[PDB]
Amino acid sequence: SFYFPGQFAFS
Amino acid sequence: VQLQESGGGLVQAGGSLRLSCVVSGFFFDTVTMAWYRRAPGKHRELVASATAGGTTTYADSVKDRFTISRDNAKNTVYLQMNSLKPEDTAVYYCNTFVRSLSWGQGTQVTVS
Amino acid sequence: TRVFKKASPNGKLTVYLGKRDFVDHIDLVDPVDGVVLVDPEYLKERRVYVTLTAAFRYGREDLDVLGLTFRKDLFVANVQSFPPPLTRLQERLIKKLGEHAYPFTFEIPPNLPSSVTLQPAIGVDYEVKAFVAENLEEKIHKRNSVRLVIEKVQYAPERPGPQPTAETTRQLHLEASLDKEIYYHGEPISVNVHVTNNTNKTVKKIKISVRQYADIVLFNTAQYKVPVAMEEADDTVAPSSTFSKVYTLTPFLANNREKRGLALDGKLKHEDTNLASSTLLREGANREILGIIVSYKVKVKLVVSDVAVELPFTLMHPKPKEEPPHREVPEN
Amino acid sequence: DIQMTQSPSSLSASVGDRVTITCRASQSVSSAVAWYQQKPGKAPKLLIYSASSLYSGVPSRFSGSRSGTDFTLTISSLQPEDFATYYCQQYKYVPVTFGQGTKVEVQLVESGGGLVQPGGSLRLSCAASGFNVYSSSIHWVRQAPGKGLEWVASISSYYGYTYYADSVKGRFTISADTSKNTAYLQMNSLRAEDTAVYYCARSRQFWYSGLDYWGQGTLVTV
Amino acid sequence: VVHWVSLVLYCLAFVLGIPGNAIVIWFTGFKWKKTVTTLWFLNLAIADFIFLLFLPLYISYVAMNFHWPFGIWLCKANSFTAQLNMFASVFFLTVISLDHYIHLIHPVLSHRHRTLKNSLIVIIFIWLLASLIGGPALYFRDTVEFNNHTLCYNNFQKHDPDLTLIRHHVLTWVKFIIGYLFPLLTMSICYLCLIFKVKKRSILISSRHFWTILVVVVAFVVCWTPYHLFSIWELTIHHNSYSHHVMQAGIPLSTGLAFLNSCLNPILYVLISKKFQARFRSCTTASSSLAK
Repeated sequence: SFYFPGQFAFS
Repeated sequence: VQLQESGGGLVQAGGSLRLSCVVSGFFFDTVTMAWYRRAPGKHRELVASATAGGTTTYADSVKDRFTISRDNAKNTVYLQMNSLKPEDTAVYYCNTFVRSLSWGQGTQVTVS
Repeated sequence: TRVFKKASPNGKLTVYLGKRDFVDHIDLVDPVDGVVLVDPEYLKERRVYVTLTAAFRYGREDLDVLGLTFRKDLFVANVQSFPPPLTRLQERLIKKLGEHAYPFTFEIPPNLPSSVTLQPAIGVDYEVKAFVAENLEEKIHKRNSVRLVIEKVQYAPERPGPQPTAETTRQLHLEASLDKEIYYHGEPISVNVHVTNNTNKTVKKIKISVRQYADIVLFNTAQYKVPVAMEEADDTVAPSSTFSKVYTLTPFLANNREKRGLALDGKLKHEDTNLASSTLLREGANREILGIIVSYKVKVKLVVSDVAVELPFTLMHPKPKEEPPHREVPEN
Repeated sequence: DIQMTQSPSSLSASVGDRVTITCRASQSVSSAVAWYQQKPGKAPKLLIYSASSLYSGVPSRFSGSRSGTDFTLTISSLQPEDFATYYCQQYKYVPVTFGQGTKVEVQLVESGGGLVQPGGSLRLSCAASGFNVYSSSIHWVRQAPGKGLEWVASISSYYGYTYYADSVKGRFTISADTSKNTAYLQMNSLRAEDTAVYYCARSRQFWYSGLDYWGQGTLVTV
Repeated sequence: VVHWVSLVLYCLAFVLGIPGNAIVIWFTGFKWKKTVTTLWFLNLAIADFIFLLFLPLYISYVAMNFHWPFGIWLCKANSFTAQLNMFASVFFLTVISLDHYIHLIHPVLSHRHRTLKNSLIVIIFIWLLASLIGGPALYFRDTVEFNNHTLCYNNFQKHDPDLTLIRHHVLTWVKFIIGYLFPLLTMSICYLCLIFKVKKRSILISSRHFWTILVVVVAFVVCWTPYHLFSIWELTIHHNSYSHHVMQAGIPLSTGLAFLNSCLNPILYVLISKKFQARFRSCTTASSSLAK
């Protein structure tokens, strides 16, 4: 919804 | 591996020669060094063994006549001559029992 | 007779062999007759035996990538020289060295590749290793062993073969034929190029090459080809003509040093040898039995502006007179 | 290097005698020892090519044996066609040296040779027939007048190897034409000590077994 | 619980990878065997060494509870070098597998590409490909500042939002296909066919090879499946209008497993039985007589 995974887990 | 040696000479009969054979190069370790005599026109024949411990064997035609003493501390071996025979003359060589050393020039003895 | 001996780096455990050459007949291989010598001491507490490994390296630098030693043993036979018949050579060794001489004899089975190497090591090489070990399976140090290397070679048979012929036609009835089937090393090769041109197309030049097939098989059959010689001509034929001429070729190593993958005879040391001799296999029974197989086939090609033929032949050494030294006679 | 010496410098015998010629090598060479017989005015002929193996053509009377380094040649009976000079050669190393000579009391043709001033140049053409250059080894051996044989140079076309003697290195070059099956020797800066009879000898390229065939003679005087 | 084990994994991977890569980088000091097969390991070692040099930044990232300090000054280059090193490493592994297969099945090999010049050319080409595929990671990143922590993430919402629903799908799917699917598939097709498919069992050596192939495959799969599978599943469920809540909480564990794989590659690949002897570090034939 609001950066719940934040499209960030690694590069 | 020079295997320098000396002790040859001319003896009439029953004289001591006291041949000397020195070893330079590889360590003596606990190997046995033999003594081979080459008769004129014949091949080399085993004479003594001189093992690490005291276990010395002679040949059939030389038993109770020769005597080998080993001084591996200075890397030297010797043969004792007693009551020689006219047929004992030969070019004596000094080499390991398994003949693992290069055959250098051997001393020449003559019995008259 | 001047038998061959190789003393170990250790002060004992020497090995005597009559000759460092064992031929491989089409029927049976000569036994590896010899006597291993050892002092009475240092043996009573262990057991002495001699191995014979048919090693086969197929890599470089002896790389061990992913546990791949690049080597292969084709025939390993171990005989226990420790006391539980003998030939003339074996019994002569016993009476000379003395009582403490232990004979050892192997038996190489047929259908085994000969000792052939490749020019850069890769190639088939044999070895006779003698060492003493009671367990008969424990690791042995390099200094307490003899790395006596032997080689097995094949020689040309007395009976010759028929003249090779090929008649590959294409729409040019080419008909090539060699002088003889049996060719010795370093000898000229003469091939006929008798052709018959009938079409309007005209050939440009005639290319003749001799290629060596190193039929190495480890996982899949390989057909490496090395053009050891080339005799590119400039002759040509018009319609309704011919160019029958006896071209002469001679394979050698002076101009083939730069070529890679070239097959040569077994090398005991870094001393160089000639091209690998052709290997003979049993008729019908020949199959994928591993190792390296060397064959020679000439090729005549017509460049029209192609017709190619193959004529197999055998390139082998003759029967030696006394013994092969297996080294550069005028060395250094 | 290795020097080859013969014990008897002059042997005198009669017809129907057993004579022994002793030749001792300086170093410990293998059985690779060859014996030659040189008639006066003729090229040397090989007798034994392995110090124990009889050649094909020589009578069975000649025999050889070795012990350490004691290579010797024995003749059962001296026929009138036997008195010549005998040389012992070792071919285990490149600097092959012949014996001093013992006095008893396939065609190769060469061209060229003549009076040349010192420092000049001369070429010798060794016309070879009956064999292949790739399957044989070509060697050049000179012989000073009345003295022993001396090796000059050799060529091995199969392996592309050329060997020259220490006294003729650089000044002498050797070449062979495969198409014409000939051997050529070119000389540069001819010194005053090079007056000798030059022989173009042949040996088997594969498993060298002595100089089977020799030349005729093209003695050059400077 | 996942955070502590992940941090221990990062620490162990760095500590065992710095010297492990350093020792194999020099190739026993100066021998270095300038051959293609040996150059594979050297290039892999230097790539993994760069990866390990840039690892401690991500170590602080995970440790500080996503509190990444710097913006475009650090993460904009960190992302690019991480993708470059990781994809170069996986490409090195797959080309090593392909090269091993081709020189082991033994066809005519020296004619096609088995030359030093071709090795250099293909190394330059593969490095350029890795740089190109790591390209858009460098030039597409935002640094949001939430709850006293700055996250360097992707910036598809920035620039032009005119793009359709497919925004991250293409790049992630390409990475899954090129980078995971092709190398893993070709490694399987090579090793399983060669080893597991019992082809010519007579010469299928049961020595260290038969076990090392399997351990390499199992390490690769166990250390590369988590990251790609989790990323794909998370992206799918997030874009399928679910918002994912907080259900994974353990994605840095996948990165730790990848770091452990990068640690294990140089030690297991090069430091082997023969190399152990190198790391730890006759006579002449005569002749006798015989009675006639």
